Amino acid sequence: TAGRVVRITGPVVDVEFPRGSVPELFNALHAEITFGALAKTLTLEVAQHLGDSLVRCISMQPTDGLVRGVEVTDTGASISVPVGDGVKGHVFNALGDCLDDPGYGKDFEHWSIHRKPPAFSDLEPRTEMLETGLKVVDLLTPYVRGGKIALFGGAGVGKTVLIQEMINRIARNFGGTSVFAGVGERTREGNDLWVELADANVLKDTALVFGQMDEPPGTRMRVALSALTMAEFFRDEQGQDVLLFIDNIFRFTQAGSEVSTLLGRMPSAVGYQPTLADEMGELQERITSTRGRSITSMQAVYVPADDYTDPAPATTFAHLDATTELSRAVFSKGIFPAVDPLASSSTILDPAIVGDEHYRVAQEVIRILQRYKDLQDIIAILGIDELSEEDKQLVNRARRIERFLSQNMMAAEQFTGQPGSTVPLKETIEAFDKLTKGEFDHLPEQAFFLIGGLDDLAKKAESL
Amino acid sequence: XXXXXXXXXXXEEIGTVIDAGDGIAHVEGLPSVMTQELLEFPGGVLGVALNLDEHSVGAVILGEFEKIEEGQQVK
Amino acid sequence: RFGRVLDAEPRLSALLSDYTTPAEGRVALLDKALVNQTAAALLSQ
Ligand SMILES: Nc1ncnc2c1ncn2[C@@H]1O[C@H](COP(=O)(O)OP(=O)(O)O)[C@@H](O)[C@H]1O
Ligand SMILES: [Mg+2]
Repeated sequence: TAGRVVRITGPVVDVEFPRGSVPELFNALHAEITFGALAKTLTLEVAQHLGDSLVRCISMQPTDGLVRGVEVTDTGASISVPVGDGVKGHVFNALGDCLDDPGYGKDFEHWSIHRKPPAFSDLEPRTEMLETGLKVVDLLTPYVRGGKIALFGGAGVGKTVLIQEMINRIARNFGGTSVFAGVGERTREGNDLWVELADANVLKDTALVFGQMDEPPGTRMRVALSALTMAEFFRDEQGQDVLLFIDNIFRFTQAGSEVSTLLGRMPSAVGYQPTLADEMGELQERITSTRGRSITSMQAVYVPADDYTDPAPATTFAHLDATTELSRAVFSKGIFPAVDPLASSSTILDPAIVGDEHYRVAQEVIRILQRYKDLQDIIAILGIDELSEEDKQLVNRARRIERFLSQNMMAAEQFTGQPGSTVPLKETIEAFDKLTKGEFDHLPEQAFFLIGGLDDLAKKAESL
Repeated sequence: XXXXXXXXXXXEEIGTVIDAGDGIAHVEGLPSVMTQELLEFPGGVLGVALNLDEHSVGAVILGEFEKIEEGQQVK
Repeated sequence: RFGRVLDAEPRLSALLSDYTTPAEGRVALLDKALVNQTAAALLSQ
């Protein structure tokens, strides 16, 4: 005995079941579409109970071709993804289907994507700094080994460049095992990544799960859970340390809104779903470094219309330990990676963790840039000349500090042709201390763009 | 015994427009219509069956929706 | 007894839902499938 479809509205499908055989929430159901070249087996996920033995489900595939009255069979379990050391090296989708080898993973151990987060008693905060080799990050927003990092920004400001750069900075040398969740990003980038990780030979040590934009919202929101399951398996069972890249996690909340509008739930503010914070929290709290093991996560967050006050970014800000924030304005200045020094933040930027020499320089730089950002309102009208000398001396080196935060990243080599640069922390501290104290105030601003370290600064200045 | 009784009890479709407004229509009948099926109306007008409810089908009208009216046959 | 049957048999119970279908055929099927003459008379009523 099994159920029947009785309503269809986009990817959302209502199914009626016998009186006593209603499926539990988040159970997976199978249905058939038999029109033609469009035919396929649909997986539906139970999202609600509507009463009278009727339940409302989210389709993981496009419903096109689904006719009313077709039978629907309950699997009795949630959507299950393959887990195991054999997962590494291959590409998967949200439903556990391998794309590189269709039959792969059918015989592996299967874990449910829906799981409760770790007990509070097993949580412990991390403080060990992670050295990436980017000046602005390592100085003002030091990442945490085993913490949660995020890259915010609008459209067309450097999510992908900086994300693959950080892949080169961490994953290229990380001794552990990596997972890459592509949540609603463009597919061409996924193919580029699948090729690049093989060129660099890193592929054999990382797993990829993709849910790109073309897919309907129902799976577009579950892809994150699908990959997080493999990440937390590598965490809890194998005991390895893990890197969990996710791009872009805003599309998870966007798919949540799309499915919400169909489920019939009333809209919140500007038009997101209610429980937005609850879904995002249920997702993010699972990505945590429990005692004795670690899962380092770098997330990308989209920001529509550059409205940093949009409820979704404003919500996701709460779950992150490090938050690099890109900006349109800094990008227009030609600065790259275009990080906003005053908006970005990191919780471990305190003297007890990073040391006094680092903290003092970071805070002096922040003070200089803040005074600059306050004088901008006059700078824009009357130019620098109107300012008093205590302000003009400050602005002259503020511009230089700002431009020196730029760096010639390895990823940009494919566009600019200039090779990449990695700098150690101590050299960055020395350089910015010298800058704030004025040992380089005599050089022109254009000398500072996209340098790298200090020796490269001298080499470039000599040529001008 | 129950199965045979159920089978004994169980032992070209055309619908009708019940509601029409501003480029959208609702259609009765068509139990076997597929979602996003290209329906056709008497006036030489097509439609896309977006929503399939328990009692009626929601169809966005393509082209001249002026030619649609209540009581028209849809196939 | 009839209630016990109709509760234990969920598919038969769903088939017994007939206010949308033609009531004459529903009555015919129920009578053919389903004794105390008065109880079955009330059931058909
Ligand atoms: N240091 C740099 N120099 C020159 N161009 C850059 C640099 N960093 C990023 N870019 C440009 O910015 C673009 C980033 O786009 P992307 O981050 O994918 O936007 P989104 O993620 O919003 O689609 C790239 O196409 C790249 O050409
Ligand atoms: Mg990108």
